[PDB]
Amino acid sequence: VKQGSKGTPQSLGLNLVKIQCHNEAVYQYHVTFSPNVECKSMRFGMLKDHQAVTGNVTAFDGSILYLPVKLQQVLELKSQRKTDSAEISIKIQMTKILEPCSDLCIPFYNVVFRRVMKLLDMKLVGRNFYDPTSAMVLQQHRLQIWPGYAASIRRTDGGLFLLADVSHKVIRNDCVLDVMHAIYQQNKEHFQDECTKLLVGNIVITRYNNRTYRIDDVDWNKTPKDSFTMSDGKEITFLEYYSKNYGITVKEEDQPLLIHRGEILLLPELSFMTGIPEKMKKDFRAMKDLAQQINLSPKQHHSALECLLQRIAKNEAATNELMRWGLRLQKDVHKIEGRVLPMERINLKNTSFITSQELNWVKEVTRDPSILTIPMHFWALFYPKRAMDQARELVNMLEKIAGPIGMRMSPPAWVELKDDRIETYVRTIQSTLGAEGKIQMVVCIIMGPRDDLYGAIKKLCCVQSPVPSQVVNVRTIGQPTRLRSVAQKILLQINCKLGGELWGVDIPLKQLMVIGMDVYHDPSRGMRSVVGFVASINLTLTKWYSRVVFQMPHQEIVDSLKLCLVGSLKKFYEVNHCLPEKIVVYRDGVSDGQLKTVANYEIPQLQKCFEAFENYQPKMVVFVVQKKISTNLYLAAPQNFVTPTPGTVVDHTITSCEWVDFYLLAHHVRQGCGIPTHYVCVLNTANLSPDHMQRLTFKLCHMYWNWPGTIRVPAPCKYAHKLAFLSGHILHHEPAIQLCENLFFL
RNA sequence: UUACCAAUGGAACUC
Ligand SMILES: [Mg+2]
Ligand SMILES: [Mg+2]
Repeated sequence: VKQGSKGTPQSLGLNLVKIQCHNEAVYQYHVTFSPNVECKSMRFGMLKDHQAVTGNVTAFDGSILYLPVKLQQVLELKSQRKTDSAEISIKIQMTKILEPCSDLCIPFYNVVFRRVMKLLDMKLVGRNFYDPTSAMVLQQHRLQIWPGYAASIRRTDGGLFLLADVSHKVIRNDCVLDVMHAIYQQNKEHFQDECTKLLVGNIVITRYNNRTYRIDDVDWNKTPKDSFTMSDGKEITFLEYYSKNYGITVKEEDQPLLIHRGEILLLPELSFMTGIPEKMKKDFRAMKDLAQQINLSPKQHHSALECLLQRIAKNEAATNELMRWGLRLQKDVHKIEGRVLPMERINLKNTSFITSQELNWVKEVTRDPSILTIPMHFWALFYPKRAMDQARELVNMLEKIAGPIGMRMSPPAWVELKDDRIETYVRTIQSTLGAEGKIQMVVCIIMGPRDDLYGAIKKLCCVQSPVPSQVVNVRTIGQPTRLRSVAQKILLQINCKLGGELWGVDIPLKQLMVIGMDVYHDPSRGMRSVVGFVASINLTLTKWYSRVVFQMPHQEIVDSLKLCLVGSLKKFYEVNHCLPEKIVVYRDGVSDGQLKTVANYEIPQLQKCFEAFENYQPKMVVFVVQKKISTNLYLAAPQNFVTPTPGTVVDHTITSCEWVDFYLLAHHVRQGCGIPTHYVCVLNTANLSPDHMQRLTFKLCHMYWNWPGTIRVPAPCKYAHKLAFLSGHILHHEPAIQLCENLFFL
């Protein structure tokens, strides 16, 4: 029912391939064993002896067995267990009749596609499929790139589709044992610890079997000559096992072993690193070269899928593998109809302007005043000694730009930071703040990529001494040409932090509160995870109430999301004299699995918070946002495939069949191809029309005040993510309650 | 920081 008729139509070409199911039925049977056979493998072989009687075409789970052929008769087959050596009754009885395209059929269809892809000589490294023989060697940075595919049979609304996405995995050419040689040759005191720090948390490939292992430990005491228990019953040396298996000369007796988590031990000689180096990430040149090599234009992606389909077609064995279940792949990718929604109006106080086909307001915001500019009169700039001149320019230009935007700015209070030391930074900032209680902004210039400084400054400002904080690396202000635009963006950010407003969009709905949540899982999960919450407190969706709840093992996060929601509703009651008639919740940071958890556990409890307020039953609309989706769509131009224009919504033929969902591309894509964002509505009590939901979701993407343009997800979710990141990864602490009313996290 | 895009299970084990 999601289909709507707003927006101009367009023809798109997805990275999906339809599968024509040519078989009438796939049946389901249950299996019983008279002497109860606990072992799964033995039951598997037992069914294999009579596989001819049931049929060569089988897919077995242990007690549920799917056959294309109809074994309609409930049958008992006599089998034998070698140890018990007695007759066993395999009783097969049909339990269900299913369509070829049913949901349970999708798993073993995916398994059959696994088999097909294997018969295409493709290597299953991880979940995806890769070909080592097609590797793309890099001679400069010691990198290998493996072309491959990540493919899956799925059932969308239209039917069964093979979603295939091209993927490049970066393997490192040189051995881990060569890295051990490097660290040992460095012969520095106590860098075995640095070697351990490098190895931990980075996945390492075994090329001998093309399997990834996550590094868990390094054993300096253990050696390849050390003993490990075997299935044979005798503990044996790793030398013996590996030499018997492969016979490769283990170069070093001295080399340690990498422990996985019995326990598994790997030689650094026969293991190789995965993932690009962090130094490579910092380097612009290497990253951009690798991106040019990896980045695939829409035409190249379509060509890759066409090549894969042709390769499947030519190999007879793969076609026979798919055909038995009754599946055949069509020759070309699907083509669907999707509509582009009308462009929106951005209303500033003096003027309103319509975005024009680039989806950037950047030039217009600076020229004209914003809605609310909070004057700056008492603020402090803390600057290093060596950077004075650069700092000087920052204020001077900041005055010249300030007029157009509506800010009235006075000269700053200068604080000279005597040296680079962290303790001096903190003490001087605290001294200036204690001396004057009217300091509105703490602006600090930090030198170099000194994140240790930034952490201390933000921790002092956000928690210990509540004051809005702004940090400006000297690198950005140093460049002479770019000073005007940089100053403008800094000035807008200062406007947001002081409590002002930049721009807005016309909101169709009436008495609305757009709650938006996200979760920050730390890179090392062991550390506390965070959930950020941002809710509008004024009707025009320009003022926000931001609160963060930290993950606690003892209490579930719903219990405190309740209190956050109650506080936001009370803030709405006070500021606007009336509670929201409609509350639209955009939930993000939900993996694929927990859509049933959020829909049936979190949301029903979140509604009970309304019980505290007397006889108040607002209308709740809940969306679950996924940005990690694999689907890629392109504009099927008359000429060829082209990058899609902003605002394209697909509500048919790729949406799920148990929810009301849509795929929206709002950001303007400069590079590669456009990857939609998937919105799934788990609760709609408001009976809000599909077109209303799509229009609201598109509108909210225009509100992100850090970027003058449309963004990937609704602004509440991105604000919640910013809050979660700042609270969890930098502060490691809950921010001060007083600062929450403004936008300090930007 | 001027700012958005930019870890474990697989067939009819691995130590
Ligand atoms: Mg987010
Ligand atoms: Mg910021």
